[PDB]
Amino acid sequence: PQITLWKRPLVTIKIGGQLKEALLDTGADDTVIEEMSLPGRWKPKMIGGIGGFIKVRQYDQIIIEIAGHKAIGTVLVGPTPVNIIGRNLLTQIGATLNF
Amino acid sequence: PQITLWKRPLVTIKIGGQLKEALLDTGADDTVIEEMSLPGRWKPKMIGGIGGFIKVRQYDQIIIEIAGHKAIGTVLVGPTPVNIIGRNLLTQIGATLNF
Ligand SMILES: CC(C)c1nc(CN(C)C(=O)N[C@H](C(=O)N[C@@H](Cc2ccccc2)C[C@H](O)[C@H](Cc2ccccc2)NC(=O)OCc2cncs2)C(C)C)cs1
Ligand SMILES: [Cl-]
Repeated sequence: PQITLWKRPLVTIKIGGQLKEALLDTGADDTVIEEMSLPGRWKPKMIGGIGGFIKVRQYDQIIIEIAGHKAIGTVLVGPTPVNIIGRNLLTQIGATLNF
Repeated sequence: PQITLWKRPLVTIKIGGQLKEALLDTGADDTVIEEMSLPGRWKPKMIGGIGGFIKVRQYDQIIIEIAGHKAIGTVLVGPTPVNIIGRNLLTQIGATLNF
């Protein structure tokens, strides 16, 4: 598919057995998902945006479907106002920016 | 070009006649450049992301070249951690996400 950028590039994702909306974000190294009770072990992390740092929980090897494309990798969970799919998962679904 | 996402999608920009590197950022509504001297009028603004808000100088109608492609639009100048080209200018250069 092709997604234009006139509005935020939001798609449906499936994570943890839940459907959510998330932003496809070429400017994010990592994937940051809103607070959710994912099972299993995690590691504390701090990540920085414009603005400063926030505390997140790093979960590894998390299965996630992005606009129908299955992916597996690290997901950072914490208090974000928007779910962000970053390059660690965008590469897995073969996404490019084109102009 | 087609830009893959294994690496950060950094490109060279020309702004105020100066070369800088900036990140092509589909998750950003706006374009935010590090503190610099820039010709043109400005007004104070705030912009936010992960970590909270920062104060910026909003410059409208600024001529900028992004990877060799011309855009003319709003540039926010302030203490951003990295130079970001957001959707307001990615749309001008005809960028899309594809997978
Ligand atoms: C729900 C509501 C609050 C929303 N507002 C918006 C519109 N807004 C404010 C933005 O787009 N704001 C932008 C932004 O930070 N966008 C963000 C998503 C977001 C939006 C709002 C609230 C929280 C997160 C998404 C952006 O790609 C930023 C860009 C960035 C890159 C490196 C260093 C600093 C910043 N990426 C990150 O936050 O993580 C970046 C990481 C740092 N180093 C490598 S990756 C820019 C202006 C910089 C979208 S959703
Ligand atoms: Cl939008």
